[PDB]
Amino acid sequence: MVAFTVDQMRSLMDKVTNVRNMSVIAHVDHGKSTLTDSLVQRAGKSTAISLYSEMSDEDVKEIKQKTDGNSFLINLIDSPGHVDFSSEVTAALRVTDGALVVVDTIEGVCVQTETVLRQALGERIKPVVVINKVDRALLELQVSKEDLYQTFARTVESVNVIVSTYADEVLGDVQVYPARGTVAFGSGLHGWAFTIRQFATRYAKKFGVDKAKMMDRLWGDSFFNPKTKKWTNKDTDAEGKPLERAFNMFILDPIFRLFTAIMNFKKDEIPVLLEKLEIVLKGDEKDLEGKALLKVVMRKFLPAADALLEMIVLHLPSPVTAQAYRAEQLYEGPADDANCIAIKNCDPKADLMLYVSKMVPTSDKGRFYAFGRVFAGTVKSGQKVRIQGPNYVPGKKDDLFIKAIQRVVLMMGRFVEPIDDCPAGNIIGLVGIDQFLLKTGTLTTSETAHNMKVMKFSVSPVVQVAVEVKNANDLPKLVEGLKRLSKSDPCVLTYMSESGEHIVAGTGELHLEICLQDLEHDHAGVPLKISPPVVAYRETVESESSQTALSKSPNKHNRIYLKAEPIDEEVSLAIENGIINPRDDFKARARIMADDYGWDVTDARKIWCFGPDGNGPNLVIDQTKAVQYLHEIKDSVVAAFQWATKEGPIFGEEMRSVRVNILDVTLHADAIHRGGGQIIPTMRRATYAGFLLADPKIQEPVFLVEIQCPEQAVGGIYSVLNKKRGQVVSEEQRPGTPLFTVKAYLPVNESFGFTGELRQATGGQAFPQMVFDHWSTLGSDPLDPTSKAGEIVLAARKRHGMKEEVPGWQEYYDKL
Amino acid sequence: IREKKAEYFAKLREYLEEYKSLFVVGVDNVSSQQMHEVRKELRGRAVVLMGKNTMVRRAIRGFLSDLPDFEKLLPFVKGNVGFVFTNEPLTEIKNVIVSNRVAAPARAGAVAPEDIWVRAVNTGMEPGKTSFFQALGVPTKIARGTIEIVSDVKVVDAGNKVGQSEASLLNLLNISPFTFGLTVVQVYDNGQVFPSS
Amino acid sequence: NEVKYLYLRAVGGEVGASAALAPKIGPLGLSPKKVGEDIAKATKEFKGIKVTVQLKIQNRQAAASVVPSASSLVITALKEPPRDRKKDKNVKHSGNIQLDEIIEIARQMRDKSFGRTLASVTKEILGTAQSVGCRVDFKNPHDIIEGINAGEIEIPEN
RNA sequence: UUCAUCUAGACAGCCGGACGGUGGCCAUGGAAGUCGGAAUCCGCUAAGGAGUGUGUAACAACUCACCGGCCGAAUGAACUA
Ligand SMILES: CO[C@H]1[C@@H](O)[C@H](O)[C@H](OC[C@@]23C[C@@H]4[C@H](C)CC[C@H]4[C@@]4(C=O)C[C@@H]2C[C@H](C(C)C)[C@@]34C(=O)O)O[C@@H]1C
Ligand SMILES: Nc1nc2c(ncn2[C@@H]2O[C@H](COP(=O)(O)OP(=O)(O)O)[C@@H](O)[C@H]2O)c(=O)[nH]1
Ligand SMILES: [Mg+2]
Ligand SMILES: [Mg+2]
Repeated sequence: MVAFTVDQMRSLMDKVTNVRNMSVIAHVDHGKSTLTDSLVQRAGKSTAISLYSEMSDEDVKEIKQKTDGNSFLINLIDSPGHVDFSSEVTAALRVTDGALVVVDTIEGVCVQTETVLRQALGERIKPVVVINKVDRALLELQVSKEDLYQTFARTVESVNVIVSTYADEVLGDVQVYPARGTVAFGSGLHGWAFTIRQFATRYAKKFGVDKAKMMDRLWGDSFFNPKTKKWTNKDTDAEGKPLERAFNMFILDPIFRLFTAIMNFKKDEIPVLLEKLEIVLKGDEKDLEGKALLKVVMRKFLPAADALLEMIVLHLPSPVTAQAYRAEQLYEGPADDANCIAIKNCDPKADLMLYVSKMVPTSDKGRFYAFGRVFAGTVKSGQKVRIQGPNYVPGKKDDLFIKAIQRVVLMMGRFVEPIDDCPAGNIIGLVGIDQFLLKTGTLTTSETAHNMKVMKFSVSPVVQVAVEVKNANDLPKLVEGLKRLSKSDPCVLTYMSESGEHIVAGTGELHLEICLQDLEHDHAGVPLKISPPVVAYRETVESESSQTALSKSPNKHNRIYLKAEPIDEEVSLAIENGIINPRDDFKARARIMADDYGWDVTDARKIWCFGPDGNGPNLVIDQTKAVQYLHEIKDSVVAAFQWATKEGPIFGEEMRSVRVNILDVTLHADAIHRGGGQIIPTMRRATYAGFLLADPKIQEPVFLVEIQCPEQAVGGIYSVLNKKRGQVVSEEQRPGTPLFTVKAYLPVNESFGFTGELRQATGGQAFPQMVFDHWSTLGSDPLDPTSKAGEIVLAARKRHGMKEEVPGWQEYYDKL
Repeated sequence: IREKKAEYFAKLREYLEEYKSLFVVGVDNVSSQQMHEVRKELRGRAVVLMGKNTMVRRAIRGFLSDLPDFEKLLPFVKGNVGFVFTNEPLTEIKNVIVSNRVAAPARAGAVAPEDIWVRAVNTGMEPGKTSFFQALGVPTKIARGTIEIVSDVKVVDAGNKVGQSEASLLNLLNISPFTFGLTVVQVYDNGQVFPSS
Repeated sequence: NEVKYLYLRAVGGEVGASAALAPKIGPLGLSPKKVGEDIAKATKEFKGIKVTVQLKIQNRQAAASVVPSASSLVITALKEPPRDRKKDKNVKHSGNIQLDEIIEIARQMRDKSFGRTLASVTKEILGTAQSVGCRVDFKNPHDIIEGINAGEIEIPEN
C-alpha cells in the first residue's frame, strides 16, 4: 500500500478476519530479511510491517478459515535468527500466530532453524516452510533437476521430523508438505517463489487438467510418462531410459530452461521462451542481459509477493481462529473463567486484555512506546486501564496500577500512526504507559483479570561482565543508561554484585557486546570500561582450632580464650532460609538445633548473636563456666563478632559456616576497664586467631546450570565440564524428544567464557541456564601464596590495596 | 606344539574308529555362535571336529596303513571344511546340520549376492533415524509417530559391495540377505564316501 | 499384540530411578513409576545385587521377569548383609556358598548355557565366583575347577 | 651372535570366524573388553584377551591378539660392529 489512508487502515484494523500477524523465522543468513523485504516491496528489533493483498473468490473458497471479504492485511515481524537474540523471536512468537520458517536449500535445516522451529512448536504455532536460495542451488552447485528435487525432499523430511517430534497432541496434522501447499520454493533475493498449488493452477489455464489432485501428483514419485499419456505411479524403467517425475518435468523444467537460456545468452531464444512464458517488457528492459535478465523475468513469471502471500492467507490462521487452541496455554488460570474464554471468543466487546511486549524507542530518550497485541475487547485513546505485574498476586495489592492510556499508535516502517481505537486481534503501540510496567505483563479493564503468560524463553542471561564509568561525576548517566536498556532489550539483566560492581548480563558474547556497545555509545553516552566480574568468596574453617586462641586487652586487664568450629552446611542453610531465625527465642529455636541438627541443646541455647549483618550464618556460643561479669561485655562481644564476620582476616570477605566458642574470659571488676574500647578489639583479635588456627579455608559460589543439548552434543557438554572442573550431577531425556537435559554444579570462578566454550564444543546446540546455588569449600589452603585457593586471595589483596602476606596467627594472639 | 599336533592326530583316530559315519561340513561364512549352537544340537547324536586341512590330510595319510578306506575321504578335505561324526541315521544329522542357520546381518564390505530392496512399509522406527534414510536417498514420511518408507528403492545392486551407509540402514531395518549355516560336501559311511544329495 | 523386548540392570532390591527408566520404556506409553515398582518386586530377593530384568511389552504390558544373571545369583547366594552404598564405597564380597549351592546356580544356568556337562556349567559358575573373588568351601573356585578336571568333585549331574 | 617358526605347511599377502557364562568384581553421574583399581576363571572349543586399538555419554558398530581358507620354502626377533 502507498500510504492508502489512515482511516482506510483503521477500517482494515477493524476487520478482524482478513488480518494475519505472523513472523518469519529462520537460521542466520537464511534469507528472512530479504523475503520480508520482497513482501514489503509492493507494500510501498522487531517492528511490524503492513502489506495490502487482494485475493480471488475461488481461493477464498479454497480456505479452511472462517472469513468474510476479499482483501487481506499482513502484519509481518522479522524476528532475529541469532541464538543470542532467541528472546526477540519468542516475544514476536507470543504476539503472533503464524510462522514462516525459511530454510536454505544449500545449508538445509541448520541449528538455529531447528531452535526457532522447536520454539514455535513449544508455543504450538503452525509453521509454513519456504525453501530459499534456489537460485544459489541453480548457479553455485549446478544441480540438474533431480539433485534439486532430492534436496527439497530432504529439507521437507527434516522439517517434518522436527515438527513430528515436537508437536503437542492437539493438532497432529501440522506436518508440513509441499503436497498440501504448506511448502514453497524460491529465491528471496531475486524476487521469485512458487507453490506446487500455484503451478497446478497455472496449468489448468492451458491443459484443462484437474487442479484438485494434480497438486499432489506434482510432488513425490509421480511420472506423467509422455509418449504414452498416463500418470504412472512408479519408475517402471520407461522400457529403457527411466523417465523423470512430474515435479522435475513440469515445475522445474521451465525454470531450469529459462535459467540455462538467459545465463547462456541465447538472444535468439530468450524472446521466444519469454513469450511462451507470458512476460511483459519495458521500454529499455529489453536491453537487459544475463545475471539480471533472468532475475527480472522470474520476478515477473513467478512473483514471490504472491506465492508467499497466498500460503500466508490460506494456511496461516487468523486471530479469531487461532487464539482458541492457544488461550488454554497463554492463561495459567483455569479454563472456566470469563477472562479465559474471552480470548478464545476474540470478541472486540469484552473486557480488555492487551499484552505489551516490546518497549519500542521513540526517537526521544525516555518515552518508550509500548508495542503489543490486543486479544479481547477494544482499546481506546484515553481509556482507563489496569497494569498487571509479572509476579502480581491477584488477591491483594501488588504490581497493579490505576493509570490510563494517552494515545493509541500503530507502528510502521519507522513511523507512528496516531489511532484512537482498535478491536481485538490486532497489533498496536500504547503511548502513555510502560513507565509503570517494568518489562512485560498485561493491561486489562476487568478486576478479576488473571494475567496471561510471562513469555518464557529458551535463553537466559549467562554472560556477566562488570562495567564502570571513568568519570565518576558522570555515573548517574551510566546508571540511567544501564536501566534505560534493561527495559528496551528484553533479555538483558543488570544488578549490583556482592562486591559492588554493575554486572551487565546477557545471552552470549555477541548479545553482550551489542549491549555493552549500546551502554558505551548510545544509551548512556559516556565512556566506560568492562572487566570480568570479581567473584565474592567467603571465609570459613574446616577444623577445630587446634589450640585455644587468646587475646589480651590494650590495658591487659581482660582476656578472651575461644576456639573455632565448622558450622555445618545444613545449619547455615537453616540460618539463611530462616528455619533458625535471629528474632526467634532460645530453648524454642534451640530445640530445633538439638532435635534436627545434631547440636547440643546447651550450646544452641547459649547463642549470643548471628553474623554478619546481625542475621548471617555464623554463630558465637558461650562455652564459659562461671564468670563474674560475662553479661556486661555481651554487647562488645557481639559488635566484635559482627566486625569479624563482615571483615574476615583472609581478604576482608564475609565469614560463612563459622562457629566461635568463647571458652573463657577474664574481666576486670571495674566496668570502666572492660568497656567497648577494651573488649571489642580483644574479641575481634581472638576471633581472628581462632579462624587462623582452625584450618582457614575459602568457599566459592557455585552455579547450578542445566543445559538442554541433544545426544550428539552431550559429549561436548562433558568435555567442557571436565575441562572447567564441572561436576556432572544428572542427565535425562525428555519424553519422546532427543533433547537431553544435563544438570551440573559449575564454579562461578571457572564460569566466564564457559557458555562460549560450550557453544563451540556443541556447535551452538547446547542451551544452558545458570543460577547461584550454594557455596563450596575450596580444598586447597588459602594461606600459601601458590596454592590453588592461595592465588585468588593474593589477587584480592592486590586489588584491595592491602599487603601481600597474610597476618599469621602469631598476630592477634597474645602469648599466654 | 608337536605334542598338540599328536593329540589332534590321536583324537582323529578315536573318531575314525569310533564313529561309523561322518559328514564333511563346509563352514564358510559360519560364525562361532552358530558353531556352538550346532555342537549343542548335535550333542548326544553327533560330534564336531575342526582342524587344519594339512593337519587332517597328514594324519589320515599316516593312519592309512591301518585304515586305507579314508584314502577316498582324503580328496574332500579342501576349503573351510570340518568333520561331523555320528552314530545315528544319516538323514537326521544332515537335516539338523543344514537346519541350523543364521540370517547374518549386512556387514559393510561383503559383496551383496542379490539386489537389496527397501519397500514402502511403516518401519516402526523412531523418527530420529531419518538420517540413515536421507543418507541412502530413501524417501520417508513420519506417520503414526514412526518412519515409513514412501517409495520402493533399490539400496544397492546385485554385485557391488554393501557400503557403510547401506549396511547401517540394513541393520536398522533388519534386512539381511545373508543366510549362513553348515553345508555338506560329502558323507563318509562304513568305508564308503558318497555325495550328500 | 506385538511382543516388544527390552532389558535393564537395575540394582537388586533398589528402587530404579525414572531417569534410568523413562528413556527406554517411556516411548511405548508406560509409566516409569509402575515399571520401577515392578523391577523392585522382581528383585526383592536379589536385594543389593544388580540383575537383568526382561520386560515384554505385550501391548503396553509391565511384565517384569528377572533374567538370571550369573554374578547376581552368585552374590545373592553369598547372602551378604545388604550392600549399603551409603555405608561404605567399594563393598567387597566374600560369600562362602557351598558346592551344592553353586551346583544349584549351575542347574539354573544350564538351560541358557553351553557347557556339555552339568560339571561344565558348574565350572562356568565357579569361574564367575572366582571373578567375584569370594571364598567357596574354604578354597578358590579355580582349585575347585582343578579338582573337577582331575575327577575329585563328583558332580551330581541332575 | 643368540634365540625362535617351518611341508604335521612357517613370514608376508588376500579372505572367513573372532563366541557364551558376561552389563566378570569394585566403584563412576554414566563405563557393556577398551577413563580407572583388582582379579587374569570356565565352556564351546580349530580359536578367541574378562580384551590390541578406533568408537559411544553408555550403547552400538568396526579392528586386532587367537584360529582357520589360499600359496608353497624358507622365515622372524633381539643383539654385535
Ligand atoms: C537472574 O540472575 C541472577 C542469578 O541467576 C545468577 O546466579 C547471578 O549470579 C550472581 C552471583 C550470585 C552469587 C551469590 C549471591 C553469592 C556470590 C554471588 C556471585 C559471586 O560473587 C556468584 C554469582 C555470580 C555473581 C558474580 C560473579 C558477579 C554473584 C554475585 O551476585 O556477586 O545473579 C543474578 C542476579
Ligand atoms: N542467491 C541468493 N542469495 C540470497 C537469497 N536470500 C538471501 N541471500 C543473501 O543473503 C545475504 C543476507 O541475507 P539476509 O536476508 O539479510 O539474512 P537474514 O537476517 O537471515 O534475513 C544477502 O547478501 C543476500 O545476497 C536468495 O534467495 N538467493
Ligand atoms: Mg535479519
Ligand atoms: Mg569408553
